[PDB]
Amino acid sequence: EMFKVIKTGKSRSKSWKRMITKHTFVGEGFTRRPVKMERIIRPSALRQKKANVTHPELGVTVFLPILAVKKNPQSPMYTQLGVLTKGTIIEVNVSELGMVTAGGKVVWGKYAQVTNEPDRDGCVNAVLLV
Amino acid sequence: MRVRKRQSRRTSTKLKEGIKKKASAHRKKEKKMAKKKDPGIPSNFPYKAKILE
Amino acid sequence: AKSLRASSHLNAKSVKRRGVFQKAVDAREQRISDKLKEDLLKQKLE
Amino acid sequence: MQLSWKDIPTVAPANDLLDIVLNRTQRKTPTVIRPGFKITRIRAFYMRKVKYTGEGFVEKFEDILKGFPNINDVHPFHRDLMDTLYEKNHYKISLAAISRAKSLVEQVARDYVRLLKFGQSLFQCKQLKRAALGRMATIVKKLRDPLAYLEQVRQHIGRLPSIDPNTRTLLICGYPNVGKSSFLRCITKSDVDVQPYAFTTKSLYVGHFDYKYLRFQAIDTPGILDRPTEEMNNIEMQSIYAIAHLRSCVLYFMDLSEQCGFTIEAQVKLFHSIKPLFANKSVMVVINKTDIIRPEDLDEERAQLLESVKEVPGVEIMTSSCQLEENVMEVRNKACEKLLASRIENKLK
Amino acid sequence: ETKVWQYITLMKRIFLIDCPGIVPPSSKDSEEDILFRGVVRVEHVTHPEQYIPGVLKRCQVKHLERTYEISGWKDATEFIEILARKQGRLLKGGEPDESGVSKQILNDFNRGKIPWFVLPPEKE
Amino acid sequence: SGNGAQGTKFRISLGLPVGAIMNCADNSGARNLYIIAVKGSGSRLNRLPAASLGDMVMATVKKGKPELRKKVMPAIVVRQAKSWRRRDGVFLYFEDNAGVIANPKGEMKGSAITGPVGKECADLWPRVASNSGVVV
Amino acid sequence: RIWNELYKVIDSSDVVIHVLDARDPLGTRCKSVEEYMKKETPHKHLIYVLNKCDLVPTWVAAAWVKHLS
RNA sequence: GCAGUCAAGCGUUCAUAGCGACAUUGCUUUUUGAUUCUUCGAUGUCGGCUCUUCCUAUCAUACCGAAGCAGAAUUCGGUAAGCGUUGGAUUGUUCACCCACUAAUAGGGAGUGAGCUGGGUUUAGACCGUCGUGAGACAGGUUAGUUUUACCCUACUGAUGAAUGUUACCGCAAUAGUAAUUGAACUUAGUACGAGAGGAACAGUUCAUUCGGAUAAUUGGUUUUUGCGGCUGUCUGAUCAGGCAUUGCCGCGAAGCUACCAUCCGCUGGAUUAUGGCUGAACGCCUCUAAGUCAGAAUCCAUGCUAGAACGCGGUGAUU
RNA sequence: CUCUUAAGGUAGCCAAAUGGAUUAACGAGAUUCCCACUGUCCCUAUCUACUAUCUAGCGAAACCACAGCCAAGGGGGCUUGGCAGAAUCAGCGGGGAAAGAAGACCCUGUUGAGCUUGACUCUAGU
RNA sequence: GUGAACAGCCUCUAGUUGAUAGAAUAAUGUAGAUAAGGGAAGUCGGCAAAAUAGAUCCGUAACUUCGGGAUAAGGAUUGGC
RNA sequence: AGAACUGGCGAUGCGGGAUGAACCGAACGUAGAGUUAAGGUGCCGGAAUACACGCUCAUCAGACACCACAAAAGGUGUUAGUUCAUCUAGACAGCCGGACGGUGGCCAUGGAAGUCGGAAUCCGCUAAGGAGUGUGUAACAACUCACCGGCCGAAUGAACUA
RNA sequence: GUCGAAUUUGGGUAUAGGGGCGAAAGACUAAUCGAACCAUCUAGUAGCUGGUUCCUGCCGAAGUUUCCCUCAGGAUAGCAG
Ligand SMILES: [Mg+2]
Repeated sequence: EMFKVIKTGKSRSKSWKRMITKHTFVGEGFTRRPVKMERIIRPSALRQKKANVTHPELGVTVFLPILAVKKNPQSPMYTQLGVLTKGTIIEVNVSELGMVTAGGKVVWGKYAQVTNEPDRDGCVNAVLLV
Repeated sequence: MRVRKRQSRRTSTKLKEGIKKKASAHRKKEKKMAKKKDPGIPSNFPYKAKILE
Repeated sequence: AKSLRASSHLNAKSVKRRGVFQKAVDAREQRISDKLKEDLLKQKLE
Repeated sequence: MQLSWKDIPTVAPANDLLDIVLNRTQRKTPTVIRPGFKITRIRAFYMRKVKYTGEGFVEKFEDILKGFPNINDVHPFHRDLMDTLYEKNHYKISLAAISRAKSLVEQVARDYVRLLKFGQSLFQCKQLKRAALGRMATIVKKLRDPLAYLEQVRQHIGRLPSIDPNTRTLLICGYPNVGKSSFLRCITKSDVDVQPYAFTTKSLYVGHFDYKYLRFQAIDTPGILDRPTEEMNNIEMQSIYAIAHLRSCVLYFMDLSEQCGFTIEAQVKLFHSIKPLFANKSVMVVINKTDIIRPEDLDEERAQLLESVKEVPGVEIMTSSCQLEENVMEVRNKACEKLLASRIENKLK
Repeated sequence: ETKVWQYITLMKRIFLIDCPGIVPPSSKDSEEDILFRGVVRVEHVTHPEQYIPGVLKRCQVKHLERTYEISGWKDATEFIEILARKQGRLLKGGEPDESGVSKQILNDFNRGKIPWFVLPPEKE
Repeated sequence: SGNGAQGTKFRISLGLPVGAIMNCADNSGARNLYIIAVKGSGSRLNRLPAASLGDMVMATVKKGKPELRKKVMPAIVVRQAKSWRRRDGVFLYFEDNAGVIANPKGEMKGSAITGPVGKECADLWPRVASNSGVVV
Repeated sequence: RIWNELYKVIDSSDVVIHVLDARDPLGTRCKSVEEYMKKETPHKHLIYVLNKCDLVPTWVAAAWVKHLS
């Protein structure tokens, strides 16, 4: 799984292609690769620019933009591909939560681990790493 | 008035073997998951006092 | 639309039948029996 | 539309609404599917199911968005009346929440119809369809209170009297128990309670009657009190708005009898406090229950208070009583005469 | 004509691309304005003749006179009639084919055969 | 069967399939009517709806005044051109198909109808009989 | 269909360019799409182009480029 | 979906060891119908012409309860598949929506991939753009391109046939099927309902849509009656009278056939689903239910009709 | 190491008639639309010549494990039921390792070659 | 002979009566036709039929390489003595 | 899903589960008598429409793999049990009366008196009586219930398990 | 479609197999052409599909372990006599 065998051309023999079947954080500066060099595919409908991170403290939950995929287990080449898959850690813009580290340097980012499987629903829930 | 079709009662040998395999699987699962006051004298007995002594 | 088998229209027709709807058939059968007796007498006369 | 919007789609509580929607989706759309079916078939099945549920929610919301009066830009009279009745701001906030839930259900159905195409397994499409139906239910779950408020205002707004402000009208006014309800009962066929207790009519009443080969609609109003334009209920404010927004010879009934135990000086004070409203209305005062008082015997000091009513040129102190209806015909004749005299002058200009 | 996009190369460092023409829908799309923009094929319009009057709203009369070169029209009905007569286009016995001449008029308006342009906004 | 018609209409042969052109029969200024639907038409698979004399029908103004164009309006047929069996016992047919546009209530639009009008249409629409200067 | 093709060519293009008819560039604008390119993809340049200058007087195209500059 | 709260219960201390039904809090794009001029990679084909049959998760028709149902109109819910569930535009594509009628244009299975059809399993031709030094395919698109029933067997629709001693006539019916459906003009009535705006229902009448069975009384169509009359080329010497021009053509054209393109017809008794009651305990009250029982749906069974067991049957005439 | 933006009112400066490729004619090439037109359709009906039908004479072909009534269960035959009366004639195209055909489409060959190159070994010619 | 013509048809000299046939004219087929009213609403698609067809005269547009378009288009007539 | 071992098939007949790769029985030369397993004893089908004790009316129960996913409960459809309470100084139900007075308690006011709106909810006398469980008026009124008293009388009520 | 021309065609002759010819389709080359036919090597190559013929009695297992880059191809312990 995780790699659909796309087929192309009048004769679908080689097909020269694969496509991810799961959500991915493509990044702000994607700028789609030209199709002739395009082997892997991350269709935009599966992409998400935000995740429903929840802070264990105070019980609050807030929708915040995703920032980067830090550590994906199970062949972190998927982390290079940005896949979440129910457990991948992801950086998030925690500035909305009001977190402020000691010394007056206000925080604006914190790690978070996705919990819900992206494939089974369009929301990307995650528990904040306090 | 217009009687509707009734479900067949036939054993459905295929379904029988499948239910047997599902039962063995459920038994294995219940066994794997297993690792995780006296009533007293019944009322209305004629001789409740005799047992006390 | 009401069905041809509908009980309400059939009961209404049964109620309507009691009057002229039956009297006309009665007078028609009486005239037919009279014409039959006349045809019988016309044959018996000869 | 206007004039008694009885065509409202009979909005239902959000729980029953979500139940009817889920039932219609389960019943109309195909249900059976099997793991061995081609994945494209299961995908089209779940897509048709989600699209049917979303279209049903969109229709259920659009029917309410379209059938409601749209208080704004209807008429100042109906606008002020519905504001006094249903708390216009809350009436707008409820329909705004309805439109917000409709747009949310639309965005959810679209995002899930887009995400559903990529499902590689029957369980994934099933979880996606369940997620869409649950998002639609949660959007409906927050709409319960606004939907109940809309169901209440529909039950109230659908029984409001028909009226066209441009059409000829004659308002009636006076202290409670004065017999103004009896005057409306006598001047027209409209039925109204005439019980002795003060506020026999808690809301506006209307009653058509022909005259001079022309239609007319008497409009009783639910009483008024001498208060400093702030200590008043919606009923009294709804009555004052009916006078302010309706021209053509509002009637100010009065009763000198000991019944309706407010001193006649208080009636003159109320007539003075309401005087500015009648700057163009061509006031026609109408004493009531004359048979039991016959103000010809009235004390000269109390009669002087009537002279203060005469300071405005347009007043006419007609006499009338329920026990002698023949004078009521003369009052209606004078009212229609002043009405035609004003309208014909307005038309020639 | 551009049924689908196709990749193209030049200098090996850049790839040209093209897509079918986009028409952002809006309530102000003023269908006849969609026709004057050329977005629609004139052949399929049910009533080509009814769009004729609007072509005069843009093109100057002197250009339409110099080009055709039929002139002297008013209300554009005499325009279509005299044009169908001078061009030899007519339905049998004997009415002019105002619709077919209107099709050629709209085609010339879309292809630029008749000059026309909106006035640029005045300089500050 | 249609609202606004006085009395029930007896069956007569159809002769105006949807999309049929018919000459205008009134002074409204339309030159011809192009039928697009027939009110009361019997639904059936593969069966094109068709009209008959005196039937109401929606129709666009294929030719005439531009203001009447680009909109469909109800119209009552005043001529069929197809043979039909009158109950009196003689076949007849109009020289050409004709009709008149009208409001859904059936009130006539033009001040008068030009040309002969069929008896079946005038009997069904009293306003058409009032606007018809020649009955048959 | 053409909308999906437009989104595909936009995502795949490092630098979108928007041609405009010289006869009426203001009417040729694809408004609501340029806002999407500005928001979702700020990096995209979306440079304007003004073709068919031959069909309009050169001063008209000059004023058009001066206004769109 | 994610994070969280009470606990009706469970469980060796005991819910605070752990779980936990029914509920509930915070997010998924704005509380003044403001916006929502977003439509974002289905790698795989689905969709359509004639037509039979089946299901309810029922759009309509039929019978009911509730809903601020005064009326009309409308919403939900219970039964109900007996009959209906339409004519088309869009391919700079169509896993779609629009107008218009109709009471309604509800959802599904066998589909019919050798009944036919476009998109397509599209090999041999070619061109445009990409890759690759090249051979060639490919991130594409366009164009044109032979898979051809049965007389075999069986199923179905029609049609013969020895065997009830012979033949002929009149009959009964177990069996299988079944059909009629929907709409609207008078009266009720401008009445109840309404202050008005308009606006019922039942009985009594009358027309219409779809479908089914029939006939040419009248109209249209059809001509090998080559029936009559005419026309062209050619031939029998001319006239008359005749042959060929694949029924040479034309005008009419009977008989037959045939067209809602003409006309007639398509019914009257019981048992029932939901529902509303009776009496009446269970339970010293109550209760449409436990017994019995009344009314009631287009439902079921019957009336009627279609064919009649070729091995179901009766009566009657002759019987060398 | 500095440094990039002026064009004006319906046709212009112009280059030694025109500023054209948006090219005329031509095409069993493909595509969009209009008049006439008509049974493609509403809605199908009729006529003629020859087959198809019986008969006089002659007389095959494909296929054939055997022959062919169905419902359910069996991870056309087997099991339980409905049924079942010789021999047959004409339509028929629902089904039969029934013909006809089934291929296209997927996979492995150590096997055949049409082709290409700074793949390996050779080589006419130079 | 008819006919612009060795275009189509009949006839002259000359050569043939050879293609298995008899009996009716079922369904369904191959070939040739007709049809009241609409005239493409059928079909992916005007697939096939139909419509103008010869001749005399009026008249014939855009474009153009000036040669062509062109029988453009659209109109009046055709018999016999 | 990944490893070890014990077994049937493969190579396997025979009886039963209507038949079946696995189920139960079972040591395959040709026959007779006799005794058995699984499985049955109303017919097809050889054998009791046997005995003794309990539950089942299902508008398609049941003979079903059912000690397995729907399975958590819901049924005023039945039967047997466990626990907690009242009682001849009167158990449930049944019929009648009381259900009192500061009082129309304190806050909103055209009006809320228990019952259109908010925070308390006592004393006084009783056998008891709630600033009030519901019906209904503009309010009241009135009806009614929680509990007591008046009349027959004896077992009655609630939560769970099977 | 063309039918006065790069027109059609009779007879003769020349081009004959990794060759001939080709207004170029891998098209033609005697019903065969991305390489024709005839006789011999030749009964080629078998990774593989198919088959493998009379009777009776006794015994009678197998799908498990190592060794090549490695499927493949096989060698090896083991099982029975
Ligand atoms: Mg009063």
